[PDB]
Amino acid sequence: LHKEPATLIKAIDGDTVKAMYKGQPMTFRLLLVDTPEFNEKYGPEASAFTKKMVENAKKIEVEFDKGQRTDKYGRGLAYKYADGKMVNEALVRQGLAKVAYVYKGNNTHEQLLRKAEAQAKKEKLNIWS
Ligand SMILES: Cc1cn([C@H]2C[C@H](OP(=O)(O)O)[C@@H](COP(=O)(O)O)O2)c(=O)[nH]c1=O
Ligand SMILES: [Ca+2]
Repeated sequence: LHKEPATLIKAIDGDTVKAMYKGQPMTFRLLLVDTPEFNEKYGPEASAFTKKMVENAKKIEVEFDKGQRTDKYGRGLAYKYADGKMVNEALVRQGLAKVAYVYKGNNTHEQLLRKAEAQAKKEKLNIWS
């Protein structure tokens, strides 16, 4: 996979971030994760975690997988990186997202994220507490 440039527009919630990509605004939905909705337990905590990560970064990048790049809502499906650190993985490692929506052909980083989830679960963090 390849990292491409994006510029933060707005963090939306734990797993969606609006960013300028090839000069157009796109809402990105993070691949292979599911954060709680803001109205749900750990929802505000996930939202804040992603918000801090992307806002504090000198740069953000998006990395598409091999399969679908857009979902049925027109959201970009990507791995998002904040100064080279993957947001998707960080959320899972902190127990603020479950590995989820793992579709064949768009699951390059599944094992990375499963390993993170196992570690979060062992530490009883957040959703696993
Ligand atoms: C992460 C992801 C979500 N989606 C779709 C499936 C779900 O459809 P449904 O809306 O019908 O439940 C929805 C979940 O996104 P959210 O967790 O943001 O609600 O987004 C994909 O199609 N591909 C993806 O890779
Ligand atoms: Ca969600």
